[PDB]
Amino acid sequence: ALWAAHNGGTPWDYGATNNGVPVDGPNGVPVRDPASGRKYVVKWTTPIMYDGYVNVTVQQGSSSVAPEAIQNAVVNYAQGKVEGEEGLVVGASLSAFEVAGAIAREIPGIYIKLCQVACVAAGSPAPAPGDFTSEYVMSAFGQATISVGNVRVTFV
Amino acid sequence: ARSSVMRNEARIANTINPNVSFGTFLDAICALMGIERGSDLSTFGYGVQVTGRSQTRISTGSRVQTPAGAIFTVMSDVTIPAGGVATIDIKSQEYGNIPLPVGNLIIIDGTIGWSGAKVIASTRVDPGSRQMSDAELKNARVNRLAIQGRNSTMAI
Amino acid sequence: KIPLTAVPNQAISFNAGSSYWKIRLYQNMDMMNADISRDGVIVCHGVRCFGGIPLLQYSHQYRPDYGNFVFDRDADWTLFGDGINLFYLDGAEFAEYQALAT
Amino acid sequence: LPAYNSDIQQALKWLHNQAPGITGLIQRKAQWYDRFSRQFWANWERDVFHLKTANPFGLMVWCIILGTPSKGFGLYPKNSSWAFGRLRQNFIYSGTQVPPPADASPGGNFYGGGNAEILNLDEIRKVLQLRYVALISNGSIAYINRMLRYIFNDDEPWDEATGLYFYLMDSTGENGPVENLAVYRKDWEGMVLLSSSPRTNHVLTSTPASDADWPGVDPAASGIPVTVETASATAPDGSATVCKLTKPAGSTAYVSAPIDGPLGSGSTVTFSFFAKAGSTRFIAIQSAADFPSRADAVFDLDSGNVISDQMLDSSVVSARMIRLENGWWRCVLTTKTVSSSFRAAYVAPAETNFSWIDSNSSAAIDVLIWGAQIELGDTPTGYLKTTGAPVTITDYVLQNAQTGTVKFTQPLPTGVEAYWTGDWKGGTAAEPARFAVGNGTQDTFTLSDPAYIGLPTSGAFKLEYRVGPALNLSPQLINLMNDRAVGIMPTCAGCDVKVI
Repeated sequence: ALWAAHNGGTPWDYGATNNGVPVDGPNGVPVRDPASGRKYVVKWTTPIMYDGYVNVTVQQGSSSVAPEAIQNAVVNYAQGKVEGEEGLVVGASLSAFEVAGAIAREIPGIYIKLCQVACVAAGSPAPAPGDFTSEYVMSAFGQATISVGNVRVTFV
Repeated sequence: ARSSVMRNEARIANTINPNVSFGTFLDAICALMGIERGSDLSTFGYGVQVTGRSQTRISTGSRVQTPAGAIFTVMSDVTIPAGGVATIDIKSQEYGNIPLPVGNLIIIDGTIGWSGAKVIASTRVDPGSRQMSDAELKNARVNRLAIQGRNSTMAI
Repeated sequence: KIPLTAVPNQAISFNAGSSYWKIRLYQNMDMMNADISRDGVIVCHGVRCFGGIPLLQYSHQYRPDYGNFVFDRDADWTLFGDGINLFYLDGAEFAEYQALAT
Repeated sequence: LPAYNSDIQQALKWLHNQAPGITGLIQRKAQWYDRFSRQFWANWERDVFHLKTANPFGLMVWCIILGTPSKGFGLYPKNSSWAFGRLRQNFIYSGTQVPPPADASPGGNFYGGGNAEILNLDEIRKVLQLRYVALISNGSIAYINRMLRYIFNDDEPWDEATGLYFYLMDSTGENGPVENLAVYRKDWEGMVLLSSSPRTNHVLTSTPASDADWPGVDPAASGIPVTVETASATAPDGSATVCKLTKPAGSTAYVSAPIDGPLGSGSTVTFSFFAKAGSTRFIAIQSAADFPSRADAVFDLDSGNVISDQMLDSSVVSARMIRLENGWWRCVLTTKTVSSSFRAAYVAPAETNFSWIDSNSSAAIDVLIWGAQIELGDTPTGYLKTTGAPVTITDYVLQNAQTGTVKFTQPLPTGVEAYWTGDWKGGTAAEPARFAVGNGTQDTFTLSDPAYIGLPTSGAFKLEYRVGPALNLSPQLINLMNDRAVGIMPTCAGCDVKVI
């Protein structure tokens, strides 16, 4: 697909030992040519997987709902089932305000107390509660992911 | 004479527009890319026939296979006393038909000749069936003009 | 839509899209042909008829704000009134259709 | 739908039969309008038809359509040019005074002057086609190349043996290390491909010994089983170890070499069986499976065509014959079965080509057999002796890739010659290329030089074209297109263009 689009005078190699990790060093070994051609080379990278940590505090109100319902609603919002919200695509920052908005649009008539978030490198141990924040700016070459069990909820 | 010549001249008054058809448009689209004809027969080889002895199968016999496809033979041949010969087939319509690898049925019957049957050693030649009449040509031109519309990044 | 009939040579006038229209349909050789006039002044001559593509090709004709005409399938003077129709589109719908064309 | 006649002769009527005059007038009017109203349009369409446009006027019209300069094109070798006629011998060297040059274009020698002038209309047709391709292109090079193939090679596969024509490699390089090699070795037994991975051969006995060695099974019990014994005949490899078996009348028998099972788990099975000339011109084979799922085949020993082969399961892949010298051939069979219940393989002689393995016998027929093998793959490999147990050998291993060298497991014998294919040093060697000359004791060699490619072609905004000599493309155009003013090549702002 990448080899279909080319300009004729511009190389594709990229990397500064800190941006998105390339799949392979010298080349991704593209096909030579569908018809009457020889081998060509081109380079592409992939984003850096991340894990997000969010704290939510809520009051039941007058109707009781299991935490797993809210958790699943949030996580399958993160993939973007609903029109108007693309999701956590490459180079997309994450803010607790938009998470609260997704919750509200998903179910009205409920009260929200607090919502703070954090995000660190994937594979690291769970951080302390002092590592959370309202919004986490995330890099151009980064990808953020979410997990159902990763999110911890408090039904005060 | 006057009416005929005047109507004929009015027939091809405008042709450069991609609305026209019938050969002039064939050339206009081949200016970029385009195939025509594409109307062959599912010609075969290595037929299977068990019959009586020292008899001749007449040319242009009829053969039918289970979803009622009509197939004619090509060449006339004699049968050796063993009861096995190779035949050549052709289809009624100029279409890319699909043959089911099953023992066939007979429409036109010679004497003492049965078992129109497949063989997995038979050559299979898939024919075109007037694959591009008039409108898919415009669709292809539209697709290619959409392709050339994009710039470097948007195309990627 | 446009009410028609099965006759090799016909012409109808109608008032739609806040404008006066007059269309003449006649068989020529093998393909259908059309002549279109608006507000008593000629517009275009000898338009070939085809399924799905608009009747008005050149840019200055079809609309600053006016509409256009499209045939669903290839026409045949014997089939009008049964399974073959002609439809009219205003500016907005025709623009949407043109966007979908590409 | 209703028909349209549009015929002049409709005016004539049955009142007019023996009238030469009025019919003459009407008919002559008919040919007049046929000439100047219909055939004219046919010729005009055929001329504006671009793929075989012959009119220089049409070509000039096309150029005006595209706006290109046309001074660099030979307009016409036609009669209308200066100094061209039936006699045209006046005021010229007619052999009386001085011998004039003979290999030249018809007409005066002064026409088509300059090294940039082109005189064969065909490449002009190509240059306008290429110009339009340039005017429509966006910059992607793969489609430019596919255009190039269509316009020059007429959509026909190329051959790198003449270093054919392509846009270029651009700043992108072609290749570094070597990938996907192959071993093509020429010997007595023709072409054989080899595998770096070790190969299994489950045949218990390379040659039969007696009926006890390879048992025979008879369903019908209508006669004696087929006998097996070892006679002496000139084997292709250089010995006398061929085998006999004859099929007496009134027996329907087959001998099977006992092999271990199961052979594999639903993968390819490549049966092999040397083709030895016998009394009968046909040989029958069978690769049985779970009952009932047997798939079998029959080979024409004399002519070399497969005849009988069938479906009981989804088993077979293909079967093909390879010629060998002095009345021997190479037979292969391939099979992919969804199940994995391989049980046994049967081989027995047959009378006619279409005859089945289990058909009855009308007389005594004899045939020779040697050198059986079985492997799990899709391509035949070299032959190797077996006895009592499978014999697994790795013949080669790539000791250094970036060096371009290989060490073989054993020293190759004398006269063994080898080829190879793959991608290396930026080159392409799809056609096999000789690299090794085995004199008897060597096991270390180095690959030859492929057709070569200028792999890196380093430099941003750098692009040039590479041509082959086979197409006999004129150098006049090569001089022509280097200019920028005419503008007849795909380009992008910020780069430079060179024909070579």
